[PDB]
Amino acid sequence: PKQTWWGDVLKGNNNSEAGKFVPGWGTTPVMAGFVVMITLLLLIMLQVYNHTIVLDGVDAGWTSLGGF
Amino acid sequence: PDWRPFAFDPYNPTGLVTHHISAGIALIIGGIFHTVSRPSERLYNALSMGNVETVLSSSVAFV
Amino acid sequence: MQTYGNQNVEYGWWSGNSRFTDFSAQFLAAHIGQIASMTFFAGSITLFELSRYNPDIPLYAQGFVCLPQLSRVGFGVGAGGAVVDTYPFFAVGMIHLFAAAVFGSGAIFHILTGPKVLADSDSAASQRFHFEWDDFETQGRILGHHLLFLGSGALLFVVWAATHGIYDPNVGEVRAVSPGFDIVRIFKYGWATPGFNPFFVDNLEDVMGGHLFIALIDIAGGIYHILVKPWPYTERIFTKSGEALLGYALGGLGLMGLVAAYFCSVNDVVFPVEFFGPVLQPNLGFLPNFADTLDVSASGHTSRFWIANFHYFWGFYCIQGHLFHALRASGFDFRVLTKFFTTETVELG
Amino acid sequence: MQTYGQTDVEYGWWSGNSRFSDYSGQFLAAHNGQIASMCFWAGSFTLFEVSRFNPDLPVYQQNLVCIPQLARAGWGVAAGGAVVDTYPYFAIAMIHLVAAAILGAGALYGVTKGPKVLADSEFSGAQRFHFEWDDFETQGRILGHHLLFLGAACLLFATWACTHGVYDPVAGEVRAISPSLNLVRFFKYGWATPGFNPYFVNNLEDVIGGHFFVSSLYIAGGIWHILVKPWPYTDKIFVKSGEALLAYALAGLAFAGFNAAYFCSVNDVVFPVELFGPVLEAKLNVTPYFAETLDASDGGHTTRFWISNFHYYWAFYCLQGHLFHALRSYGFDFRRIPRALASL
Amino acid sequence: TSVLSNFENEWWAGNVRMTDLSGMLLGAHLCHAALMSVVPGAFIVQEVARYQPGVSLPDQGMIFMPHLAALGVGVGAGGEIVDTYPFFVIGVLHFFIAAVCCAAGLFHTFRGETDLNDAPDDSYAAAFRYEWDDFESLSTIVGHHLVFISVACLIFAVNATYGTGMYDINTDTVHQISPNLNPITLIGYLFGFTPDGWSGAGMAAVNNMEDVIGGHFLIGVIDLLGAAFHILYRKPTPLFTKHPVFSPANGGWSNVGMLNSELILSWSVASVGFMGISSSLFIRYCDVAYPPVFHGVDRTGAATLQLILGLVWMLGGGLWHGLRGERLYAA
Ligand code: CL7
Ligand SMILES: CC1=C(/C=C/C(C)=C/C=C/C(C)=C/C=C/C=C(C)/C=C/C=C(C)/C=C/C2=C[C@H](C)[C@H](O)CC2(C)C)C(C)(C)C[C@@H](O)C1
Ligand SMILES: CC1=C(/C=C/C(C)=C/C=C/C(C)=C/C=C/C=C(C)/C=C/C=C(C)/C=C/C2=C[C@H](C)[C@H](O)CC2(C)C)C(C)(C)C[C@@H](O)C1
Ligand SMILES: CC1=C(/C=C/C(C)=C/C=C/C(C)=C/C=C/C=C(C)/C=C/C=C(C)/C=C/C2=C[C@H](C)[C@H](O)CC2(C)C)C(C)(C)C[C@@H](O)C1
Repeated sequence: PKQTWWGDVLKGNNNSEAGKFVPGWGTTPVMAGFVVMITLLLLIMLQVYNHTIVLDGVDAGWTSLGGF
Repeated sequence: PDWRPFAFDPYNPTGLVTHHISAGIALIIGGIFHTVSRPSERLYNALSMGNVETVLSSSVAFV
Repeated sequence: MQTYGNQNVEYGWWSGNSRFTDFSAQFLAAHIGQIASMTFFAGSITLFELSRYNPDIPLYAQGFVCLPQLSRVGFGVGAGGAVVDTYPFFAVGMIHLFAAAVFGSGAIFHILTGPKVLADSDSAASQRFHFEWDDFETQGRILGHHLLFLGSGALLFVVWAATHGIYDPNVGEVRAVSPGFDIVRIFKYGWATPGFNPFFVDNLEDVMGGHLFIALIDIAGGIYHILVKPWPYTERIFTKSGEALLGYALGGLGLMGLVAAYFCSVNDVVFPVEFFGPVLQPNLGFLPNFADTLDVSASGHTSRFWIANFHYFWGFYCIQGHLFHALRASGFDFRVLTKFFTTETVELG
Repeated sequence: MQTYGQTDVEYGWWSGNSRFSDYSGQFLAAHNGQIASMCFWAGSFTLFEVSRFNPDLPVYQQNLVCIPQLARAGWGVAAGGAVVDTYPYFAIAMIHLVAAAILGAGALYGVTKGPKVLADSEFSGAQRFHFEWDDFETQGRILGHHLLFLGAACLLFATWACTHGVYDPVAGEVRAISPSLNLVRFFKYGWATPGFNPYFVNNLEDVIGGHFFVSSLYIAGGIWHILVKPWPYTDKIFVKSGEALLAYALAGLAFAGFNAAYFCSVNDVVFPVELFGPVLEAKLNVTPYFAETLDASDGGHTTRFWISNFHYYWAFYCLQGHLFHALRSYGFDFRRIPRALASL
Repeated sequence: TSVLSNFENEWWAGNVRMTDLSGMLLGAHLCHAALMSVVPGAFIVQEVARYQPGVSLPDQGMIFMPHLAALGVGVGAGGEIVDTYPFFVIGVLHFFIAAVCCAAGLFHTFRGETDLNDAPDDSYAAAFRYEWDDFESLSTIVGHHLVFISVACLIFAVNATYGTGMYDINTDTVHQISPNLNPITLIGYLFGFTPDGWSGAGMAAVNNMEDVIGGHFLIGVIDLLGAAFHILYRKPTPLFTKHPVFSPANGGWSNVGMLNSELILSWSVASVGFMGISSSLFIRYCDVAYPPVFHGVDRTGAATLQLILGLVWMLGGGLWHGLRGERLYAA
């Protein structure tokens, strides 16, 4: 159990609050919303990549490279 | 970078920058929260956050 | 000295010259020796320069500080700044060396004559010279006598310029100069009103008048200080210690050194072009410089360059030394600086 | 300083000045030092610019800040905005350096031999100048004297402009300018009526008339504050500590700096083009800045660019410091920031 | 803190902690207004920075310049932007307003007293004491805010009619348009009774500036009268008290007319969502108030954005806070 200097610096981040949790649900409800949000985001991207969704003036193909 | 919707065109490189900026910030916030916030008993017991094997499982799925 | 609190301080040899701050005889000896060193420099360097003088090379191109100064004040310079006869320089250097020997003899005399303190010496008339680092009356008399000597020197310059003549680059040849006297023009040079700027004096007549004025002022002040004790307010303001007087003198000298450094680089009359070289220009990068204003290619630097830069540095570091000694004499010990990176306040009297 | 409740506060070297906040002699010494450094910068960089100056290239495209401002007040420019001689610049710089030396001497004195606390000085002329952070009556007279100096300087600038004359970009030379002054005009400028936008003054006569008005205002205010105590309601409104006065002063400086930066950016009568360069355009992105109407390639950046851009951020961070010190004087502890997260 | 759902003291819900703290709540609203006012000025300055004269506004993607140009700011005949400085002035003035609001919010969050119930007994600040139960207190708040909104609307109308007017779409340039004050004609739009027949989009089928300016005069006068009503009376009436409400507080309709903090918030949120949907219809169809010289012709995206926001506020926020308030009426 060497008491190095860097260990002194980092031990608080390592295991100061090890094994601690808040009871109940806590922030879990909020997390739910975030997941749903990204579940739309990714979905939209997929369809945009899939050409299911066609955004206005956004030609999902090699033609969009025009301008470089 | 441009935040107009045509940055979601996968073939236009202006999206990539626009991604790595915004997503980058999103991770920083996401970092800060997790550097401070504790888990929840419910999730902590469900996912067994005390056991590194759960981190392995989730990381392998992500990869 | 200072000796913050604790007296009887022990000084290493590196700071060993502070040991005799209380031994009046040794103090005299040290300063006579220093003046001997100065005049020895003058004479010996004059000869050292004469040895390698080239009439073909222009005077300022070769590295000199003494031949231009002698040639400026008469002393064997022909028309158009020509060094006709090189013997008077030899005579001047020789007299300086003889004076140096005299001064050094006096220095050793006092370093070995009697007691370290001039109070105890049983000469009963050398005791008239023992001083104190607290009494302002004696130091006022001393100041008066030294001012008398300075005024007598300025008078001698005035006389020698009146009779023997003196070089005038505007005239172009050694010439007697009438001593002007116009207090109005003296004060107009004091204000630096647009016509008259002190560092751009054009007529040696104005210089001579100013020197006459300076001689009068110094002699009058010397008489006044010999006769009159300092007023009480001067005891209120100034501290009475040796290091304090060193600080005052150092500040004055630093100012004078900076003034002379600026004088060299700019004025063309009192520093003629044919002897010292073309005027310099003051530059300021990190630190002030004086640019030669001439191609240093195959010509080195003019003597004016060397004089101006050396005296800028002399003046600057005399100012820094003045700050150091004033800070000590007021009571500030620099050891407290070591407490900078701690939580203890870096501050005392 | 704030020192929430606790006494005998320990300040690390990185926050060291707070230590002398409660001593008046050292306070004076520190501020003498600050103004000495300002004056020293003025003189030193006058000399520096003169040393790096070419009478050939355009003035504004050369990186300069002191020569153009000195020229704008005369002193070396004859016509067409070209610097002819350089010596008056050198003289002004030398006077500034000497004044800096004197002020720094005052500061160094205040540190060593001057009284640490003025009230404790034996001189009893020094005890006149002692002050306390909670006494608005004395600080009123201090304010009055400083306002007097400000107004005297403004009046001096006015008279120098009138008699000696300043640059006139409309005229193209140095002119002696008569003051075109009318109160109705100045209220038109204050209300920004369509013909009168105060950032777009067109005639220096109006500028100097405004300076006469401003000098009169400052002198009147100085006499008023020397003579008249602050009212009782001021005790209810304001706070009583050094940090609070620092916050007010920072707010005032931020306001002045924003006005100055915008002035430099948009006006072209006070800042003639031949000296400072073409007018700038405000541009917002993630952070504001002023950009050159003309091309900045091959010419670096004009003097106007540097001055206005620098002072915008001086003003902005002065505002941030104003907020910081105001909140500190409100008793708000910033140790709450790394503490709240610990609780969560 | 005046709530006991399950998670009152959670940091991610911490704003509820200011439910009764009047001073802190006032500060929080002021800081929020500072945000709401910073955005327009900042984005107007940013827009004017990149504005190009030759190209038209709809092709430059400006989302604040069109609304300013609709009021005759910096435009001339033919609907082309001439001078850009007045937009910059508008942005700067919004900066000023935001700075004042932020100063107030900082004062009331830290320097000011947290709870005005702790004010020093008629110290110019007990007059601002309010309670989420007594009706009289909140009545004067509603009245004064109505005063301000009414004065704003009247000012807009007066400017349009007398001073420098607005950019009239039909007349093709900026004009002081003569208002139409036929009250039956104006209030007919609310049911779709446009002069050219019934229309699906109420209030949005106006085909002339005179109708809108007359409507604004009418709204200003109505709101001023309502402001007088609420300031001068402050007393509950048999409209609020004794009206039917359906709630599980008592299963089935009841005439209680309950009052609560969450309930007031819910009504306000529903109102905002409704305004969002109405504005959605407006920008979809009404091109008198949105000249396609500036906002472009196709405007489905902005209308959809408004629709989504209106649904989120009216349905989501309104329902959530209404249900919470009704449940809290079990005290
Ligand atoms: C940036 C916003 C800001 C503004 C503009 C501002 N302050 Mg502050 N400000 C003060 C004065 C002040 C004045 C007079 C003033 C008006 O101009 C301002 N401020 C203005 C002091 C009373 C008070 C303490 C000031 C104080 O002690 O400042 C010292 C701070 C710094 C960074 C010096 C580091 C700068 C150099 C790069 C590094 C030098 C190293 C050195 C070369 C090596 C050794 C040399 C040696 C061996 C010879 C203060 C604070 C403080 C803060 C903070 C965060 C600020 N401020 C901020 C501001 C304290 O912590 C702090 C505070 O109160 O915490 C307790
Ligand atoms: C003010 C004060 C202090 C400061 C005191 C100080 C240090 C005061 C400073 C005094 C100075 C710097 C005095 C300088 C005086 C300069 C003089 C008298 C110049 C004389 C120059 C002459 C006569 C030149 C003459 C010619 C010479 C030359 C040829 C010219 O071409 C022309 C011509 C003929 C004019 C403290 C700090 C000590 C104590 C404080 O409490 C009070
Ligand atoms: C209300 C309030 C307060 C006040 C808070 C504030 C914000 C106070 C602010 C005061 C300000 C910002 C005053 C600003 C005044 C600006 C003035 C007076 C402009 C003056 C310009 C003049 C006089 C002439 C300028 C020219 C002169 C110049 C030479 C040119 O020729 C142009 C020309 C003609 C414009 C407190 C602090 C008292 C209490 C707080 O809690 C709330
Ligand atoms: C109190 C109550 C409840 C609530 C009932 C509800 C939902 C009541 C709804 C109340 C509303 C929606 C009132 C709003 C009225 C809107 C008005 C009066 C708008 C007037 C606008 C006018 C006159 C503007 C007109 C123009 C002005 C405008 C500038 C344009 O140029 C167009 C043009 C010319 C038409 C419950 C649900 C709790 C229980 C109910 O039984 C009773």
